[PDB]
Amino acid sequence: FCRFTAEGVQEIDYKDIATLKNYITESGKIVPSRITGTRAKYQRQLARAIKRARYLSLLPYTDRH
Amino acid sequence: IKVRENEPFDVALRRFKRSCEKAGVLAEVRRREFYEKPTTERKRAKASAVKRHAKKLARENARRT
Amino acid sequence: SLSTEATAKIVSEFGRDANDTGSTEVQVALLTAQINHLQGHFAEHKKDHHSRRGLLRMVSQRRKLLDYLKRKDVARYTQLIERLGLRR
Amino acid sequence: AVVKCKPTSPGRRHVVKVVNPELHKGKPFAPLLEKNSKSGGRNNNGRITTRHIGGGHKQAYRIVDFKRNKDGIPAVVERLEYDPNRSANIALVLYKDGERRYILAPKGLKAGDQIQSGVDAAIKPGNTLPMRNIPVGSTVHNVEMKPGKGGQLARSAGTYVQIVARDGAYVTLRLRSGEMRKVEADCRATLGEVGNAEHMLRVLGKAGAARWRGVRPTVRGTAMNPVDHPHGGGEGRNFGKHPVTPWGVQTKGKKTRSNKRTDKFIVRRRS
Amino acid sequence: MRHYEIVFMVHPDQSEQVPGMIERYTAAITGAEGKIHRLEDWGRRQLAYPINKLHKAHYVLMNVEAPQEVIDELETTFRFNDAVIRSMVMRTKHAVTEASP
Amino acid sequence: RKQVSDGVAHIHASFNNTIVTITDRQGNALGWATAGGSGFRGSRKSTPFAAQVAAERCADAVKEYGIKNLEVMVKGPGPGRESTIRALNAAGFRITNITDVTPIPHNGCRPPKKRR
RNA sequence: AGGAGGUAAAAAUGUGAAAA
RNA sequence: GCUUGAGUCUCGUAGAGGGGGGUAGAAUUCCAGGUGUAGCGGUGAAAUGCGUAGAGAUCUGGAGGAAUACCGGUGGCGAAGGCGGCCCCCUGGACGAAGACUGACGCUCAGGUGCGAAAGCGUGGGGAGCAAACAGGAUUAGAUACCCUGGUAGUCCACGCCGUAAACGAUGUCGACUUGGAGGUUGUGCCCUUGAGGCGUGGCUUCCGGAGCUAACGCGUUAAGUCGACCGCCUGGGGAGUA
Repeated sequence: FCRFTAEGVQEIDYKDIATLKNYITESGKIVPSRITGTRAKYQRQLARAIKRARYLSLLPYTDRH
Repeated sequence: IKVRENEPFDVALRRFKRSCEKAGVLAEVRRREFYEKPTTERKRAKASAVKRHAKKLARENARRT
Repeated sequence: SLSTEATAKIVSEFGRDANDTGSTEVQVALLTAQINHLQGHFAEHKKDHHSRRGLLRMVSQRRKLLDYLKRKDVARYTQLIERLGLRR
Repeated sequence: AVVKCKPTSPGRRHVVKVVNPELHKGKPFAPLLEKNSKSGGRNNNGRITTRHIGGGHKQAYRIVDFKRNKDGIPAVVERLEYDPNRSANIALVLYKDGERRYILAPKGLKAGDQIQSGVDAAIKPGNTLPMRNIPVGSTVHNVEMKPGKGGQLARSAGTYVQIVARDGAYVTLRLRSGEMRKVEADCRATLGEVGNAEHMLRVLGKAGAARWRGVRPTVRGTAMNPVDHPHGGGEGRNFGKHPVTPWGVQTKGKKTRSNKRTDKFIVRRRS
Repeated sequence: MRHYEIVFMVHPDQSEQVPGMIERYTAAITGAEGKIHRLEDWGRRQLAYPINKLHKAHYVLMNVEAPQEVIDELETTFRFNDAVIRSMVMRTKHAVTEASP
Repeated sequence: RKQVSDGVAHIHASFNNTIVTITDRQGNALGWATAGGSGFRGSRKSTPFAAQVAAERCADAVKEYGIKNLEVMVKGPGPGRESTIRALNAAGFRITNITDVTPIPHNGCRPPKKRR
């Protein structure tokens, strides 16, 4: 558990993949709230971010091609 | 999924295999999905976790120590 | 979805100004515009019942409104229905 | 559109007429109207080759131009018109130079519309351009087989053809029958689906509706005599034999596709 | 005139002639008052997975402000070229003129 | 026989059988052997040990092809699933890496309703 | 403490009687 | 007449809410081909079935229908039914803040009207997987069932009917009053944000329980508590929700 955008306001996007990799595993599965410790509001804001990298070939759906 | 562990493993040494699915997507969608029992059984399974949490707050009290 | 600027001038057009926005007459107008604008939303799609429940929500409230306006001022109620066009 | 008529009289009961008010009501265009004499299903020898044909209302041959040789010239849709000959609908169009010409009606076509044939056209339905200039995955009609014949495929009411692939000088088409057929990529095709897909819903209601279309009654083969059909004869309508044509050819499962010349173009058979 | 974000991918061959399309697509918006915000061309970067064939497509961002019809003509035009693959858009949310890489 | 060092041992494990095939890097098959080919039947076909007998049998007749190193494509669950890979190492080889391919359906299919 | 891979082929009926 | 009831407007929040149009990946089935041989799939144990034409297995490419892995959470929205990959268009309703104004226009309701899982039915398409009826082989005393191999309707899309469910928090709708603790979720007041905080404030939602209540179980400030309003309904079990 650490700090989030609850006080430090930030508009979330999908480009900062380093921020995305903290919440996705190597197989490319979205990490649930019980491990992120995040509010689901920002997680759903990040869930749409995951599909953008998934669809635009920045991230894979299945890690084995 | 994609393991090397090059030289020193000799068998598998895949704790990640048992941390990605292990039976997850596999053993669950083999057969018998029911479309509605998962909604009810998991709420019942989570209710058993309320009983697992009910143990904790009445614990560490006397217990003949 | 009855945008603000449309609602902005009509209350002043039907009532005293934009600040006298709680009166019956200004309420009759905003419902009618929202009702009429949503006709195209129901001229198409033909199954959008959840939104259609929203459409039917307004006219029921408007039914009490014209009935209340009749009860308050006979001439003014007829002044509005000849100005808007309804009741059949 | 689809309209069922009233049951006021037996013979008016099951009739469903498919009206179209967009069809221009009036006399058709004169110079593009030729006379088509009927034949009654008879040939130069005078015998009847194709049966059950003869009679019906008199029809005038609409001179259509499915060839679509005028390229680059934007054509203006004059009006939609009914055609007695075709299951689909014709559309009088007018090219920019000032020539009137009938073409088929694509599904998405309106009055006063604009289309143009040729290699530099859009992907708007009604345009006609070579298949190598067409994006794969499209939906076309009025397709040729010879580059310059004029167009033989997918010209019925409410039809189309899916373009499957493009391999070099060839284009594989998934035809309406369920057959995949390679054709020359240099051939032309009219974009979209053919207008009047509602023709299928039309039911005739009575026998007179069939006669004034020009189709005579069909006699059941089991009702004939042994000298006239391989079926027939018998007392209690006892069939006993296998289904055949009147000239002794097994029907009900006889693949008589014997061409061998165009056989190299069929990819898959119809199912 | 609402903020959109057209991010698409260009096929390797036409990736060598990509800016003229960018010159053309931005030509569409100046006529309809497109207040462009970013022009983040990453360059022909790597794809995570092969899109039906070989990877490494060219990345172009728009972050455009256009009307609903103008954003429609742009999006539909991308569908008919095999160069531009997988175009998308986004809602406004007052998209800031920052964050390029 | 091409006599190349490379090999790809596709491992198909199932709940009733364990079939292993040693293909090449392209996927061209060279030789295969199964849990059933070693004599095991029914219940005995699906055991972790019988999967090991299969890999001992696939190790036969691949040495004619000069196969030195191999990489495992294991596909599907079952009794062996990891044990038969040790039999590929008990026979002795140069195991470079292992890729475990899993069927990942996103619900596009419908599983059966049997097994009361 | 915290989470899970694995562990039941077959086998019916008793019908009619009384509890200070 | 006035205004706390109710309602309109003002700036924000949230969301699988609804309809239409596109679109992606994996898996699955089919097809062509390379390869490669005697088994393969299945079970409690098998057998049917499939295969020496050459299956299964495996790699290459193409083709379709269907549903959206992880995310996903006693999480949320909706009157309920019910609704979830992604993007766009159209669009309903709810909640929070404090202002301006309307001035009881309120609550509910026989009849009426609309919505309404699945299955089923009508017209026209689709049809991978799955799968009533059904077919075969088994289990068995017998199996018409449970078991396995296949397999049609149907399941899927469009337009329509149908109007019934354990359609169930089994608990009607609306408003007021009446100890708390413990959590999740979404706006927001305010202070030192001087640290994932501190003391409040409303809406929604979860669990344990106080008085009271009840036949008991248990509900227990979203009460089955203390009251008022209107509506619907029950009169022993069947017979029967049938004639």
